[PDB]
Amino acid sequence: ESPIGVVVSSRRNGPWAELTLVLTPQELDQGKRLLLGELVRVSSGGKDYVGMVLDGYYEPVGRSDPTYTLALAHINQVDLEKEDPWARKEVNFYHHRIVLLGRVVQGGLFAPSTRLLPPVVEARVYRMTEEELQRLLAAEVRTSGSVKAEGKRRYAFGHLAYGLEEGGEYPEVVKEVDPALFVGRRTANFGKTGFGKSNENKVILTLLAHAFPRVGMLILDQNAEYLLQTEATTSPGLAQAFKALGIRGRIRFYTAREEAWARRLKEHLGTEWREYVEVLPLKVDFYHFPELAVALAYQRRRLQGAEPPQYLENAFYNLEDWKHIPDRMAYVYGALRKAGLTPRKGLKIKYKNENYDISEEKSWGNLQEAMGGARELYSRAKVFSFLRAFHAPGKEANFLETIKEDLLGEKTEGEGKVVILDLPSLGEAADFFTLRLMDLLFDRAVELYGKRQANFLVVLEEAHNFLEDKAGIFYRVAKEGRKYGIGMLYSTQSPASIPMEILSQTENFLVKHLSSEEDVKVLKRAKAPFAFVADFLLSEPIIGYSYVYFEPYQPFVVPLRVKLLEHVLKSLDS
Amino acid sequence: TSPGLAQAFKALGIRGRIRFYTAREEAWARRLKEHLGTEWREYVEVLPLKVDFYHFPELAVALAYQRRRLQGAEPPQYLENAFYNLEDWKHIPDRMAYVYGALRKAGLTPRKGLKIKYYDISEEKSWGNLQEAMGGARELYSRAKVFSFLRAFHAPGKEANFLETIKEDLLGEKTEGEGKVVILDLPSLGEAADFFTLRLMDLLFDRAVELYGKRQANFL
Repeated sequence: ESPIGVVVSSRRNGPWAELTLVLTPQELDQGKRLLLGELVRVSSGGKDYVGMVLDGYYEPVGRSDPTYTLALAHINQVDLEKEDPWARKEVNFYHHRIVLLGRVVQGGLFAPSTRLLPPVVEARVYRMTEEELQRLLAAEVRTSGSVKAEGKRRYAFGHLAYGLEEGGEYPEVVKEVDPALFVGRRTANFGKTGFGKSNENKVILTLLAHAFPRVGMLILDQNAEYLLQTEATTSPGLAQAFKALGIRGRIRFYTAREEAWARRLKEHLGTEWREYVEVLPLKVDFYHFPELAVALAYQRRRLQGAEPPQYLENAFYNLEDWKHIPDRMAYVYGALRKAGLTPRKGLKIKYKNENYDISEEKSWGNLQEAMGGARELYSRAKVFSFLRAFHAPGKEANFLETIKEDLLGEKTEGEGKVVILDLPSLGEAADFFTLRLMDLLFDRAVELYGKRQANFLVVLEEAHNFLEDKAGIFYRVAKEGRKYGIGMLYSTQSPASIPMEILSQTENFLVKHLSSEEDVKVLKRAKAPFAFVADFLLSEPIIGYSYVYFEPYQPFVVPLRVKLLEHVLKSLDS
Repeated sequence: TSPGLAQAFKALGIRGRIRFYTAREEAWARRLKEHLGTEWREYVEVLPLKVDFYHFPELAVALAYQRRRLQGAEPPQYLENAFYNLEDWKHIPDRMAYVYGALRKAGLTPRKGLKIKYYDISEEKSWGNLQEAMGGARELYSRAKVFSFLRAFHAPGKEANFLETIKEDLLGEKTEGEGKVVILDLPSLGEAADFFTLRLMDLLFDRAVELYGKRQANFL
């Protein structure tokens, strides 16, 4: 409860007021130290400011020659500590630089920086207490002469830390977040791979699910990690978190490996797992949706020459007109049959005027021997072979329409829904289906304008593969979705890849260790407040250590140890 | 609770000056009554945002081109050619007729009295003869469904055309002075907002350049 050192100078460096602190032999021998990036209290003229330790260096004090003194002591085999403390009292000093971030005034308002520079004899520096740190992490920028809103519940997100140093961690100084920061806004989760991205995302999603039961989610699970704990870890997934929290009938899992996924769900959730997760297939019957097959074959890899076939191009548009003529539809159905898609039991065509049963081999042969644009598709039938991996006879489901109904239907208005798409099980059609579903959902959200908001969050992984194209649906959603109530939470591990237009418009930032100066430069260019920690980010690979910044009313970037999902679940049931 | 511009005009007693163009007139008129009272019609006029593509086919082609490359990539060769050379096509009636027929097949109702010189396309019988009677334009003719989505914001005539209505609101010979505050509800337009705004700005600038020497545009 005493000043740490003595203030010997102050000034205005650029946009910030700073001061110089000197730790003397008494403080140094009593084991008093300051950590880089530590927050301290500064008293000057009856007013308290928040200060941050930015620097530390050794300088002579008075008329002394520390190099000569120490070298002579070393040469003469003299121990300064036990012997001759008088020469040790004249070199044992240290210098620190402290920046004044602002002050906390009124009922928790933050007044940034300062227009008043403190005289040296007035200023004093104090170690901040736990209660002061708690009250400081809750301060926000606000309109002057107003009253804090207060109200809605807040949940612990992490606790303050200053690296891996002993004595630099404060388990009781937690940062509490209102989950409404995440609904309708943009969240960026940066950092290298394996440093806490999955845990952070799962904690955020669990908090949203617990606090806003009317907000849905569309998770594009590229790594297959948001439903159950993976074999290479033991951190629970969303299904286990919802089972612990008692939330029933909200998770719809779309996959093409339903048997395996149900096998795992049985063992991880017990015999009652049907009340927590609902498994649905990602396979369609192409005899019901020939347009889907045409679009898939048309939008394929196109190695080397990027020339879509002319016959496929013509079919893509005119297949809807062809559906009114059996003579033209028989060629499409025969093309699929010849490509190798097994039809239903009892599927019947009418080539000229007579009934043929393609389901039966002899009828198929009869029609084949019996055989305006539909003929070219039959001639080039093998182009549909790759579709077999996605074919399922007798389904008539259209998971695309099912998901659109789940997320934006009138009957399912409110009530929330967590739609998790197991993308890796779709093979090479995953990109096509993802783009088509996103454009469908955006169109429906635009349709609902003026009547209600979409009210769901898109969870996207490896966002640099989708946000780079400025003419794409995902860039369009990231840019305009706030007008229709659609949020986005994206993780990239490489900010330099994300366009600066998207970066400048993001609201929430969670940054972990980055090993690229380009990444750090883009981070500081987008957000100035991240300039105080850019040096730590480059040089300190710490796992589970994050820098958080939520806009627009957060004073400075906060370093946190993020809470584990196990602890969050264990504390949410009390 | 910061007052809007319509509420500020109500407070100041300014009447008959706000023209609000939108595609959700019902939804907006339900809020206007709630906030301005039962007399809200004295301060704001709500109008639709529909256009005619038989007079602005550049917008049709550009909107189709945008609608592609957003649901995938690689716009077709004919579409890319049209996007750039429709202006040159506008002076060859043979090529223009194919675009007009493409829109008609897509299913955009024209205005009665519209004819092409490949014919009364509006008339339900001459259309059959022309279609049976009938290059980049020829290729674009067959793929007529690329314009289907345009039916979302299509309307025949010139009184429906908000591009013309705003032009006379801000530069009308009769409406000289006295001011008019035109407000566009851009979000309700969805993906066509940028193209519509650019076209409207170009049209207004051209009209203002035409009017130089007689009167000033005089708007912000």
